[PDB]
Amino acid sequence: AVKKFKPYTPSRRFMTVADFSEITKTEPEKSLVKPLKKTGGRNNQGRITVRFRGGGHKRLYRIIDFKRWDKVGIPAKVAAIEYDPNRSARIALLHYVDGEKRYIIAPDGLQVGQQVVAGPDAPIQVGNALPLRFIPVGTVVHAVELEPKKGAKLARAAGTSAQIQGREGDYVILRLPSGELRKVHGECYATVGAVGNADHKNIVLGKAGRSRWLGRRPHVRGAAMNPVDHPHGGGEGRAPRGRPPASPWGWQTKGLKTRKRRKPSSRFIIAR
Amino acid sequence: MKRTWQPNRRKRAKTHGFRARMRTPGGRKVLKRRRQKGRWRLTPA
RNA sequence: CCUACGGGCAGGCGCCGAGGGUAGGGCCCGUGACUGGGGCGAAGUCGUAACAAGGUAGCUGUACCGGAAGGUGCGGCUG
RNA sequence: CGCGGGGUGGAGCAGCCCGGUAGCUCGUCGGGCUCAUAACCCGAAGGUCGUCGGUUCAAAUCCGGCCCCCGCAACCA
RNA sequence: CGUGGUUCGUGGAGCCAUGGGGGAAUCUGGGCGGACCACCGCCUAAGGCUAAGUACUCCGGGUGACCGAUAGCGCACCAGU
RNA sequence: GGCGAGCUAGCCCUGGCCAGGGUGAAGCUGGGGUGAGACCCAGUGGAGGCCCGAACCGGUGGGGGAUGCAAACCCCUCGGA
RNA sequence: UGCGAAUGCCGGCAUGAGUAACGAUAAAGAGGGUGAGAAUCCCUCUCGCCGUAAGCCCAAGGGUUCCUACGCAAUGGUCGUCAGCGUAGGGUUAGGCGGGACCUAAGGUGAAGCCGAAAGGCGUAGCCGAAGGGCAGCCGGUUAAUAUUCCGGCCCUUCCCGCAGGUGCGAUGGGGGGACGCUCUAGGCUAGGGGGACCGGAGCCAUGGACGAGCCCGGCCAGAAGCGCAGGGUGGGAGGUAGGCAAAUCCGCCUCCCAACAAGCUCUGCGUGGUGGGGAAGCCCGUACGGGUGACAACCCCCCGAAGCCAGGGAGCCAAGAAAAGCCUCUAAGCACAACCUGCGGGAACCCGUACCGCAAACCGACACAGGUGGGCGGGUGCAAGAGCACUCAGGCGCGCGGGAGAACCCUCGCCAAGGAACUCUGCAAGUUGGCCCCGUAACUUCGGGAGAAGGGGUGCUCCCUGGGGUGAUGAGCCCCGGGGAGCCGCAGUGAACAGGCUCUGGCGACUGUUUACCAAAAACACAGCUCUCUGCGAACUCGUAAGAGGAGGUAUAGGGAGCGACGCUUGCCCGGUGCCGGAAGGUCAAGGGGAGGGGUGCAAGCCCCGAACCGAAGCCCCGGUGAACGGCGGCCGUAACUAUAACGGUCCUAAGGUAGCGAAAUUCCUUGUCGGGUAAGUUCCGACCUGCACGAAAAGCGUAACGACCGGAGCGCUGUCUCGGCGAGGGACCCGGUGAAAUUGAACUGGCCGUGAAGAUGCGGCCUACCCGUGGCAGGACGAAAAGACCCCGUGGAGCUUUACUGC
RNA sequence: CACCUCGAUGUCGGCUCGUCGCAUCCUGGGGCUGAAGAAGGUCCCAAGGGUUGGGCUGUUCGCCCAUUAAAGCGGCACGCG
Ligand SMILES: [Mg+2]
Ligand SMILES: [Mg+2]
Ligand SMILES: [Mg+2]
Ligand SMILES: [Mg+2]
Ligand SMILES: [Mg+2]
Ligand SMILES: [Mg+2]
Ligand SMILES: [Mg+2]
Ligand SMILES: [Mg+2]
Ligand SMILES: [Mg+2]
Ligand SMILES: [Mg+2]
Ligand SMILES: [Mg+2]
Ligand SMILES: [Mg+2]
Ligand SMILES: [Mg+2]
Ligand SMILES: [Mg+2]
Ligand SMILES: [Mg+2]
Ligand SMILES: [Mg+2]
Ligand SMILES: [Mg+2]
Ligand SMILES: [Mg+2]
Ligand SMILES: [Mg+2]
Ligand SMILES: [Mg+2]
Ligand SMILES: [Mg+2]
Ligand SMILES: [Mg+2]
Ligand SMILES: [Mg+2]
Ligand SMILES: [Mg+2]
Ligand SMILES: [Mg+2]
Ligand SMILES: [Mg+2]
Ligand SMILES: [Mg+2]
Ligand SMILES: [Mg+2]
Ligand SMILES: [Mg+2]
Ligand SMILES: [Mg+2]
Ligand SMILES: [Mg+2]
Ligand SMILES: [Mg+2]
Ligand SMILES: [Mg+2]
Ligand SMILES: [Mg+2]
Ligand SMILES: [Mg+2]
Ligand SMILES: [Mg+2]
Ligand SMILES: [Mg+2]
Ligand SMILES: [Mg+2]
Ligand SMILES: [Mg+2]
Ligand SMILES: [Mg+2]
Ligand SMILES: [Mg+2]
Ligand SMILES: [Mg+2]
Ligand SMILES: [Mg+2]
Ligand SMILES: [Mg+2]
Ligand SMILES: [Mg+2]
Ligand SMILES: [Mg+2]
Ligand SMILES: [Mg+2]
Ligand SMILES: [Mg+2]
Ligand SMILES: [Mg+2]
Ligand SMILES: [Mg+2]
Ligand SMILES: [Mg+2]
Ligand SMILES: [Mg+2]
Ligand SMILES: [Mg+2]
Ligand SMILES: [Mg+2]
Ligand SMILES: [Mg+2]
Ligand SMILES: [Mg+2]
Ligand SMILES: [Mg+2]
Ligand SMILES: [Mg+2]
Ligand SMILES: [Mg+2]
Ligand SMILES: [Mg+2]
Ligand SMILES: [Mg+2]
Ligand SMILES: [Mg+2]
Ligand SMILES: [Mg+2]
Ligand SMILES: [Mg+2]
Ligand SMILES: [Mg+2]
Ligand SMILES: [Mg+2]
Ligand SMILES: [Mg+2]
Ligand SMILES: [Mg+2]
Ligand SMILES: [Mg+2]
Ligand SMILES: [Mg+2]
Ligand SMILES: [Mg+2]
Ligand SMILES: [Mg+2]
Ligand SMILES: [Mg+2]
Ligand SMILES: [Mg+2]
Ligand SMILES: [Mg+2]
Ligand SMILES: [Mg+2]
Ligand SMILES: [Mg+2]
Ligand SMILES: [Mg+2]
Ligand SMILES: [Mg+2]
Ligand SMILES: [Mg+2]
Ligand SMILES: [Mg+2]
Ligand SMILES: [Mg+2]
Ligand SMILES: [Mg+2]
Ligand SMILES: [Mg+2]
Ligand SMILES: [Mg+2]
Ligand SMILES: [Mg+2]
Ligand SMILES: [Mg+2]
Ligand SMILES: [Mg+2]
Ligand SMILES: [Mg+2]
Ligand SMILES: [Mg+2]
Ligand SMILES: [Mg+2]
Ligand SMILES: [Mg+2]
Ligand SMILES: [Mg+2]
Ligand SMILES: [Mg+2]
Ligand SMILES: [Mg+2]
Ligand SMILES: [Mg+2]
Ligand SMILES: [Mg+2]
Ligand SMILES: [Mg+2]
Ligand SMILES: [Mg+2]
Ligand SMILES: [Mg+2]
Ligand SMILES: [Mg+2]
Ligand SMILES: [Mg+2]
Ligand SMILES: [Mg+2]
Ligand SMILES: [Mg+2]
Ligand SMILES: [Mg+2]
Ligand SMILES: [Mg+2]
Ligand SMILES: [Mg+2]
Ligand SMILES: [Mg+2]
Ligand SMILES: [Mg+2]
Ligand SMILES: [Mg+2]
Ligand SMILES: [Mg+2]
Ligand SMILES: [Mg+2]
Ligand SMILES: [Mg+2]
Ligand SMILES: [Mg+2]
Ligand SMILES: [Mg+2]
Ligand SMILES: [Mg+2]
Ligand SMILES: [Mg+2]
Ligand SMILES: [Mg+2]
Ligand SMILES: [Mg+2]
Ligand SMILES: [Mg+2]
Ligand SMILES: [Mg+2]
Ligand SMILES: [Mg+2]
Ligand SMILES: [Mg+2]
Ligand SMILES: [Mg+2]
Ligand SMILES: [Mg+2]
Ligand SMILES: [Mg+2]
Ligand SMILES: [Mg+2]
Ligand SMILES: [Mg+2]
Ligand SMILES: [Mg+2]
Ligand SMILES: [Mg+2]
Ligand SMILES: [Mg+2]
Ligand SMILES: [Mg+2]
Ligand SMILES: [Mg+2]
Ligand SMILES: [Mg+2]
Ligand SMILES: [Mg+2]
Ligand SMILES: [Mg+2]
Ligand SMILES: [Mg+2]
Ligand SMILES: [Mg+2]
Ligand SMILES: [Mg+2]
Ligand SMILES: [Mg+2]
Ligand SMILES: [Mg+2]
Ligand SMILES: [Mg+2]
Ligand SMILES: [Mg+2]
Ligand SMILES: [Mg+2]
Ligand SMILES: [Mg+2]
Ligand SMILES: [Mg+2]
Ligand SMILES: [Mg+2]
Ligand SMILES: [Mg+2]
Ligand SMILES: [Mg+2]
Ligand SMILES: [Mg+2]
Ligand SMILES: [Mg+2]
Ligand SMILES: [Mg+2]
Ligand SMILES: [Mg+2]
Ligand SMILES: [Mg+2]
Ligand SMILES: [Mg+2]
Ligand SMILES: [Mg+2]
Ligand SMILES: [Mg+2]
Ligand SMILES: [Mg+2]
Ligand SMILES: [Mg+2]
Ligand SMILES: [Mg+2]
Ligand SMILES: [Mg+2]
Ligand SMILES: [Mg+2]
Ligand SMILES: [Mg+2]
Ligand SMILES: [Mg+2]
Ligand SMILES: [Mg+2]
Ligand SMILES: [Mg+2]
Ligand SMILES: [Mg+2]
Ligand SMILES: [Mg+2]
Ligand SMILES: [Mg+2]
Ligand SMILES: [Mg+2]
Ligand SMILES: [Mg+2]
Ligand SMILES: [Mg+2]
Ligand SMILES: [Mg+2]
Ligand SMILES: [Mg+2]
Ligand SMILES: [Mg+2]
Ligand SMILES: [Mg+2]
Ligand SMILES: [Mg+2]
Ligand SMILES: [Mg+2]
Ligand SMILES: [Mg+2]
Ligand SMILES: [Mg+2]
Ligand SMILES: [Mg+2]
Ligand SMILES: [Mg+2]
Ligand SMILES: [Mg+2]
Ligand SMILES: [Mg+2]
Ligand SMILES: [Mg+2]
Ligand SMILES: [Mg+2]
Ligand SMILES: [Mg+2]
Ligand SMILES: [Mg+2]
Ligand SMILES: [Mg+2]
Ligand SMILES: [Mg+2]
Ligand SMILES: [Mg+2]
Ligand SMILES: [Mg+2]
Ligand SMILES: [Mg+2]
Ligand SMILES: [Mg+2]
Ligand SMILES: [Mg+2]
Ligand SMILES: [Mg+2]
Ligand SMILES: [Mg+2]
Ligand SMILES: [Mg+2]
Ligand SMILES: [Mg+2]
Ligand SMILES: [Mg+2]
Ligand SMILES: [Mg+2]
Ligand SMILES: [Mg+2]
Ligand SMILES: [Mg+2]
Ligand SMILES: [Mg+2]
Ligand SMILES: [Mg+2]
Ligand SMILES: [Mg+2]
Ligand SMILES: [Mg+2]
Ligand SMILES: [Mg+2]
Ligand SMILES: [Mg+2]
Ligand SMILES: [Mg+2]
Ligand SMILES: [Mg+2]
Ligand SMILES: [Mg+2]
Ligand SMILES: [Mg+2]
Ligand SMILES: [Mg+2]
Ligand SMILES: [Mg+2]
Ligand SMILES: [Mg+2]
Ligand SMILES: [Mg+2]
Ligand SMILES: [Mg+2]
Ligand SMILES: [Mg+2]
Ligand SMILES: [Mg+2]
Ligand SMILES: [Mg+2]
Ligand SMILES: [Mg+2]
Ligand SMILES: [Mg+2]
Ligand SMILES: [Mg+2]
Ligand SMILES: [Mg+2]
Ligand SMILES: [Mg+2]
Ligand SMILES: [Mg+2]
Ligand SMILES: [Mg+2]
Ligand SMILES: [Mg+2]
Ligand SMILES: [Mg+2]
Ligand SMILES: [Mg+2]
Ligand SMILES: [Mg+2]
Ligand SMILES: [Mg+2]
Ligand SMILES: [Mg+2]
Ligand SMILES: [Mg+2]
Ligand SMILES: [Mg+2]
Ligand SMILES: [Mg+2]
Ligand SMILES: [Mg+2]
Ligand SMILES: [Mg+2]
Ligand SMILES: [Mg+2]
Ligand SMILES: [Mg+2]
Ligand SMILES: [Mg+2]
Ligand SMILES: [Mg+2]
Ligand SMILES: [Mg+2]
Ligand SMILES: [Mg+2]
Ligand SMILES: [Mg+2]
Ligand SMILES: [Mg+2]
Ligand SMILES: [Mg+2]
């Protein structure tokens, strides 16, 4: 769980790489069920609209299955576990008895060989998807839907998961990775287990280059600019903020809440 | 050292050519203007 | 050069070689602006920590804090 | 030389604006409690208000001059 | 209610237009005469067309107290070269 | 109101390039070690914004040039590779 | 309608001036020829320079520059008979090369559809889009000039028709395949190269020797099928089937049974192959280039050997590495006297490019410009290797002014006695060092480093003996790593060329990286990493009027914003003010509601206008919280049994009065503080003290190994830096022939002193000095040139930037 | 102070090259002395010539080391880009 290196170069001294033992025989990444070509692109129609992106290794997309109700009843065999560059979590290749193949975001524990399945039926065991209402209160789940039939959206990042805290009406109360207490419709599919590859949070990029491989170009502080182009640029030399800390566009960036208040979603939430 | 002019037949046509001029409303005016002035060449050769 | 000459001596070269030189290490001693605590010194300053529930039982390993003794936390010992 | 502030019992601070009244803590002195000291309690004394002028009926107070005190300023060069 | 137009810059601010809200009547119905009311008058909104008198000069011609090759059009000449 | 990313900056798609030498990570195999281990040793192995240095990319110090060979150049030197 | 001025405008001609220059210091010399004319054109001979080029081949760009004849006014930095120049004529040949009647990539365009005052913006399919995918030509000959294009030889593709043989044929649809990274790398080949005592070949014996296993030259290229050698790809059969938006017999999944190997099948590379073709030196021809002979040329062995080929080869690794068509399979309509598949035969096969330059005199730089320009080839020997360095092959060049001379001075070089940093802001500069092998190597450390630490020894040639490996048969030969021994020569053996000076000690930044294109490369930016904060997903945020899009085909181990900046030990107190966060109360508050009451006009019903109470958001007030939020973090006085100092005390104020650590510092004013160290001497440097004008904890505090073309201090080494200069070399300067600029310029017949003058006089006064005109030199003056001062002020001139300035959006 | 110069009179220090003044640092000649001698003190004459090398700092200056007959002051656009 996490590789170290001997300091045979600086930066290698602190550099740390993911363990890839979980990766069942793998390298080629299963054409057909994905990949699709993924359009590396750092702007919209012309203009940069997210700073400091671009470059970094080319990458093939894996079209994964964020709606398991797609094949209720039909069981599948876990054929493989493989590396997916487009996400922190790792993916499992599912061989359905239909002869259909699909990638699922691999949960912790999921071993190659297991049968897996989705539906109101379905044995509450890691890898299986069900509508939320039919899941035992207190069970930890992942890849949750937020509205019935709209595909999984919550708890998918490596290591994450939601907890089921109780039910009330057509909804059940989830505790999301953020710590928020959310009502979600009971018909929304989730899948038992936590996400897995939870040592992800413990890698140390080690050097600037590494950030670059991940498509992350250097980020420059407002402090290092001029008044023309940031609320923090100017002085002679070093200089405190001399105002409440701001973003390039003028807004405050320390505590100033930003969620739209009158959002209809408001009456389905209750936490941090 | 490397100067500013770096000739490239395709770029030139793609940028100043007749067809490119006819797409933009602004371009169509460049033609209108040159045609009215009596230019012998409405577009780079 | 000498013969008692298929030799000896002078003389030449080589080895090692006292030591001198260049360079880098190791141990010990002396000394140094300044700095750390320590001991000792008839009658200096500040408090009162301990000895009698020592007037907050005490001591204790650790940790933080405070002019100072010390105080507090955690656990321990009863002396 | 500039600008602002300040000088009041032995110490440190009020009162100066809005003229007529000098007030606070500490200290000092006398007496209590103690075997004694300190703490504590009861009493008390002590200042012309930096200085020299002027205004006023009257000046710590309002005005001007000198003397010090604190702080800021002294940039293009 | 919010604006534009008119000489009208919110003014006593009508008139004409209209983005928003409300929302009629058919001659005894409606609009206007500078807030508003009365009176007295003018005129018939929410469909459309309509010559001529008017503007201009790429073009043709006629004229000049207009230029005469550094002038006159940038070009009298193969110049928008 | 238009013209410009054929210079320059960033990004996107598709190709190309980096003489030669050095250092010798993990892993692996073996031996030792232990109750089992950690671990040690040898070989093997060939990692790295690792080392030296051409191409290539630079532009550090000095000299020259200054109506220049040059509206940024030349020589020596130097950085990355 | 009158010009002398406007750093006026257009034009012409002057001055500087026969002056600077004539564009890389790779270099020239003679003979012959041509011609009106020759250093400059042609030819020969000699000399020099490039050779990972300064040679050759592509791609861009250029667009007649190409070959030939005639020619020299201009262009050519001189000349010109010459030319890339003037005139004319000629020259570019493709089913197989490149591109198009193929494919898709970013992106572009865009039926449907969405949005926008108009213009127009978006957008699924589709279409366009290439140096990527797909796709059939190799060798040689020929022209003044084109050639994989013409030709010769051998070989191949598609399309149409027909014949035969085979099969359910049939697509834009289903499936497979195409199909993919980086580093390292095996086997076998090829290109390429070396050697040969072997094969072929004109000749050669000089100058002392050599007729010799001598010298010199050459010893190949292409090639179907078949055949070998080496590799790539691939399991076969059966049953079940609900998945691959219809249907599949195909693919997927399951079961069973046979191979598990490349066996077989298939594809590629290389060898061989019918035949075809090339074929040196030297000599002879005339060139302006080529042509004859050599020739019935020979045409073979050995060795080195790729980064290229077999190719979709193998291993490892993480950052996880296009698409679509061709192709194959599957079935659907449909058709199955169709159709498709195989073989053979006959016919058919279009458009564009093709000259020449292409690291450059033909491209980008106003120039025949010392700059810039992407891909491939790039031989030999030596040097550890190499594309490095020296010389050299093929090939190509001497750079389009020359001849002299031998000053100063300048540039680029070489050497220097004694000294050796005394130079200077500084060892700036230069020198020293320098490759390989061996011995050897400290503090400290994050255990990797520091290390090429430092400091040393070896280094050539000759003979003798000897180990191991590759290729061959184990063998010889050839090639490759060595080892031991005895000797030879010089001042010197990496004998030339390419090739670190070293150490000690501070500051800043952890580090590799990034930057002010053209005065700053840094202690600035970035960086892994730490913290705060926002964001539940139609996320926040960003772009846009919108649609839409980025975020992300991501989902809190994620994304945005901010500060800090590896790592180590740490990061204190203040929430009074400002920000942000929380607070269903209360205060205030707009439109609106509400209307108590009032007013205008009517005879009146009425019409019309004001208008209190009270009910009405956010915001603000108010109550709280919050420090890796903006920020802030005290004054006077006294006191100890020498003195001094003050652990202690009094009092005033605050939201709280600066903790650790550090400190004359990238911070210290006084200041060269004081003391110690270094030095003969130290305003700097190092250590320390603390009186911190005016350090102090994520605008982080204090340290830290390694790292640095950063900045400081010291020493050793070595020196022309210096005492202090000297000599020498070459390119200029100078003279002669050719060509011939420039800024500047009121006109000039343009001297010194002491005065005077708008206060610094060639130009005025007095006196002094002084025949007329040049050339080489120096730079004191002409308030010398250049630029309508950038500093300063002024203008109710401008512009970028800020904020609790104003007012808006 | 603001008179020439803002359609430009380049600014400290060093280097180089000097030239001039004398109110003389040394050497020469003097008077006086509280001048025994030697050595000084002070004033007068005198500008011919001479007036060192180093450490520190950008420094001028100054401090210091080692010498010296002496380690002189000033002007020349604080002489001289
Ligand atoms: Mg666009
Ligand atoms: Mg992390
Ligand atoms: Mg940053
Ligand atoms: Mg900046
Ligand atoms: Mg901008
Ligand atoms: Mg701003
Ligand atoms: Mg700021
Ligand atoms: Mg600052
Ligand atoms: Mg370049
Ligand atoms: Mg051009
Ligand atoms: Mg140009
Ligand atoms: Mg092109
Ligand atoms: Mg139109
Ligand atoms: Mg025409
Ligand atoms: Mg020793
Ligand atoms: Mg001591
Ligand atoms: Mg002591
Ligand atoms: Mg006690
Ligand atoms: Mg106690
Ligand atoms: Mg007690
Ligand atoms: Mg006790
Ligand atoms: Mg304790
Ligand atoms: Mg303490
Ligand atoms: Mg205290
Ligand atoms: Mg306890
Ligand atoms: Mg007092
Ligand atoms: Mg009063
Ligand atoms: Mg009292
Ligand atoms: Mg008393
Ligand atoms: Mg007074
Ligand atoms: Mg008085
Ligand atoms: Mg200023
Ligand atoms: Mg109006
Ligand atoms: Mg008004
Ligand atoms: Mg108006
Ligand atoms: Mg009316
Ligand atoms: Mg309306
Ligand atoms: Mg009516
Ligand atoms: Mg009317
Ligand atoms: Mg009317
Ligand atoms: Mg009508
Ligand atoms: Mg009408
Ligand atoms: Mg009409
Ligand atoms: Mg008219
Ligand atoms: Mg006309
Ligand atoms: Mg006339
Ligand atoms: Mg004319
Ligand atoms: Mg004219
Ligand atoms: Mg005329
Ligand atoms: Mg006209
Ligand atoms: Mg004209
Ligand atoms: Mg014409
Ligand atoms: Mg560009
Ligand atoms: Mg290359
Ligand atoms: Mg590579
Ligand atoms: Mg290597
Ligand atoms: Mg073992
Ligand atoms: Mg090894
Ligand atoms: Mg190993
Ligand atoms: Mg090895
Ligand atoms: Mg490297
Ligand atoms: Mg390096
Ligand atoms: Mg280096
Ligand atoms: Mg290097
Ligand atoms: Mg340079
Ligand atoms: Mg620079
Ligand atoms: Mg220079
Ligand atoms: Mg220079
Ligand atoms: Mg180098
Ligand atoms: Mg280099
Ligand atoms: Mg005139
Ligand atoms: Mg005049
Ligand atoms: Mg002259
Ligand atoms: Mg001359
Ligand atoms: Mg000349
Ligand atoms: Mg020459
Ligand atoms: Mg020639
Ligand atoms: Mg010739
Ligand atoms: Mg072309
Ligand atoms: Mg021509
Ligand atoms: Mg020609
Ligand atoms: Mg001719
Ligand atoms: Mg001519
Ligand atoms: Mg000529
Ligand atoms: Mg020329
Ligand atoms: Mg002739
Ligand atoms: Mg011609
Ligand atoms: Mg070709
Ligand atoms: Mg083609
Ligand atoms: Mg056709
Ligand atoms: Mg096409
Ligand atoms: Mg297409
Ligand atoms: Mg439209
Ligand atoms: Mg569009
Ligand atoms: Mg599109
Ligand atoms: Mg291609
Ligand atoms: Mg391919
Ligand atoms: Mg082709
Ligand atoms: Mg040929
Ligand atoms: Mg040719
Ligand atoms: Mg042919
Ligand atoms: Mg048939
Ligand atoms: Mg059928
Ligand atoms: Mg397909
Ligand atoms: Mg190989
Ligand atoms: Mg060959
Ligand atoms: Mg060969
Ligand atoms: Mg022979
Ligand atoms: Mg013969
Ligand atoms: Mg002879
Ligand atoms: Mg013979
Ligand atoms: Mg031979
Ligand atoms: Mg041979
Ligand atoms: Mg060959
Ligand atoms: Mg062959
Ligand atoms: Mg099978
Ligand atoms: Mg099947
Ligand atoms: Mg189906
Ligand atoms: Mg089959
Ligand atoms: Mg095989
Ligand atoms: Mg072959
Ligand atoms: Mg064959
Ligand atoms: Mg033959
Ligand atoms: Mg033949
Ligand atoms: Mg021949
Ligand atoms: Mg000819
Ligand atoms: Mg492979
Ligand atoms: Mg298609
Ligand atoms: Mg079929
Ligand atoms: Mg045929
Ligand atoms: Mg051609
Ligand atoms: Mg050609
Ligand atoms: Mg060529
Ligand atoms: Mg070049
Ligand atoms: Mg080049
Ligand atoms: Mg090239
Ligand atoms: Mg060439
Ligand atoms: Mg040429
Ligand atoms: Mg030339
Ligand atoms: Mg050139
Ligand atoms: Mg050119
Ligand atoms: Mg260059
Ligand atoms: Mg080669
Ligand atoms: Mg070579
Ligand atoms: Mg040799
Ligand atoms: Mg070498
Ligand atoms: Mg070379
Ligand atoms: Mg040659
Ligand atoms: Mg020549
Ligand atoms: Mg030349
Ligand atoms: Mg030499
Ligand atoms: Mg010397
Ligand atoms: Mg010597
Ligand atoms: Mg020495
Ligand atoms: Mg000196
Ligand atoms: Mg010195
Ligand atoms: Mg310096
Ligand atoms: Mg230094
Ligand atoms: Mg140097
Ligand atoms: Mg030498
Ligand atoms: Mg050197
Ligand atoms: Mg060693
Ligand atoms: Mg080491
Ligand atoms: Mg060190
Ligand atoms: Mg060494
Ligand atoms: Mg050595
Ligand atoms: Mg020798
Ligand atoms: Mg062998
Ligand atoms: Mg071999
Ligand atoms: Mg052998
Ligand atoms: Mg030997
Ligand atoms: Mg020797
Ligand atoms: Mg070196
Ligand atoms: Mg320090
Ligand atoms: Mg750095
Ligand atoms: Mg760069
Ligand atoms: Mg750069
Ligand atoms: Mg720059
Ligand atoms: Mg600039
Ligand atoms: Mg989106
Ligand atoms: Mg997306
Ligand atoms: Mg964040
Ligand atoms: Mg920073
Ligand atoms: Mg820092
Ligand atoms: Mg703090
Ligand atoms: Mg406190
Ligand atoms: Mg606060
Ligand atoms: Mg608060
Ligand atoms: Mg607050
Ligand atoms: Mg609030
Ligand atoms: Mg309220
Ligand atoms: Mg109201
Ligand atoms: Mg109302
Ligand atoms: Mg009424
Ligand atoms: Mg209210
Ligand atoms: Mg407030
Ligand atoms: Mg309360
Ligand atoms: Mg005392
Ligand atoms: Mg005593
Ligand atoms: Mg006493
Ligand atoms: Mg105290
Ligand atoms: Mg402080
Ligand atoms: Mg402190
Ligand atoms: Mg300390
Ligand atoms: Mg100091
Ligand atoms: Mg400071
Ligand atoms: Mg000393
Ligand atoms: Mg000292
Ligand atoms: Mg300094
Ligand atoms: Mg001060
Ligand atoms: Mg600071
Ligand atoms: Mg601070
Ligand atoms: Mg802070
Ligand atoms: Mg520090
Ligand atoms: Mg660096
Ligand atoms: Mg540096
Ligand atoms: Mg020194
Ligand atoms: Mg010299
Ligand atoms: Mg010479
Ligand atoms: Mg001449
Ligand atoms: Mg004269
Ligand atoms: Mg005068
Ligand atoms: Mg006169
Ligand atoms: Mg005169
Ligand atoms: Mg004369
Ligand atoms: Mg002269
Ligand atoms: Mg002069
Ligand atoms: Mg001169
Ligand atoms: Mg001037
Ligand atoms: Mg001016
Ligand atoms: Mg203004
Ligand atoms: Mg004046
Ligand atoms: Mg005046
Ligand atoms: Mg002037
Ligand atoms: Mg005198
Ligand atoms: Mg005197
Ligand atoms: Mg005397
Ligand atoms: Mg005397
Ligand atoms: Mg005497
Ligand atoms: Mg110095
Ligand atoms: Mg002096
Ligand atoms: Mg001084
Ligand atoms: Mg002087
Ligand atoms: Mg002065
Ligand atoms: Mg002076
Ligand atoms: Mg001066
Ligand atoms: Mg200068
Ligand atoms: Mg100067």
